[PDB]
Amino acid sequence: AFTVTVPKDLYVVEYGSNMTIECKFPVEKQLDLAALIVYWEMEDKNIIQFVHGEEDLKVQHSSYRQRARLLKDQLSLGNAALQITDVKLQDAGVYRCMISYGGADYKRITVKVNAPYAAALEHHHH
Amino acid sequence: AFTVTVPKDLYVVEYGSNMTIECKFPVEKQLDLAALIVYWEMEDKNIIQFVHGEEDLKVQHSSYRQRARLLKDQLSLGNAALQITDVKLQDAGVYRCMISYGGADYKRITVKVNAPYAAALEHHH
Ligand SMILES: Cc1c(COc2cc(OCc3cccc(C#N)c3)c(CN3C[C@H](O)C[C@H]3C(=O)O)cc2Cl)cccc1-c1ccc2c(c1)OCCO2
Repeated sequence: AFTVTVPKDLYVVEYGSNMTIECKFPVEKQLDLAALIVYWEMEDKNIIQFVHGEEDLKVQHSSYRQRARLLKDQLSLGNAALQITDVKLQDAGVYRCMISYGGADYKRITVKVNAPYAAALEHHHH
Repeated sequence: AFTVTVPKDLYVVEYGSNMTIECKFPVEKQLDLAALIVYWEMEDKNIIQFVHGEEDLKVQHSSYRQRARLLKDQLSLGNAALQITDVKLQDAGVYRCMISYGGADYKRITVKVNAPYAAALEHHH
């Protein structure tokens, strides 16, 4: 069966830092981009949509616009890697990677965000 | 772009009753069963896994054994219908139909379960 695997299902990230979260998928001889679909979301909010060679970048939910991207070079290695920069408290939660490549699967990754009082206070109130 | 559609977003069902929840996907002329994958889940629990034209029996979550099935006849018409019998309070929540058919998409369906006090009390513990 087509299986997606996750080397780390838990990530601890410091507020303001950047993170790369990964989902692995099997690629046999060489990757066929045209047959690949990669989708990332966090709590029903679209983050990455890569379809048959192209990403619909602008559909990324507003909270992530200009903040997250898929490392395209990694796909040829069978690694769907999502990089999010300038991590916020709001970024904490359960991420899902949905992959279709001659079969389909998805996995969950949990992200925890540590933050100092100043950031926490802002998040708390605003 | 491949799109899955749900005519009905919300289902309100009575405890002990039956429900059929539907997700629609486009089938051009004749269904190519080999390319189709239909997956149904609620809160990460596997309900249905239709791959290769066949349901995966041992993969369904225990809470749904004998109560849930995909109506195979409907697939050819581009309808993935999940039929659940003997609805429980535990069945209330957000369902997801994930479909791969020469493209991929998913949709969410919300189910609310009405129940009498006795059933509710048992659920409450
Ligand atoms: C993801 C996807 C599916 C997933 O369909 C399956 C999921 C499966 O599990 C999901 C699962 C099960 C249990 C735990 C987790 C976690 N945490 C995840 C299995 C059970 N699986 C059998 C294998 O052994 C793996 C195994 C498992 O890992 O448990 C089999 C199938 Cl067919 C089906 C159809 C479409 C898409 C998809 C892909 C990309 C998309 C998209 C939809 O729409 C939007 C655009 O992009």
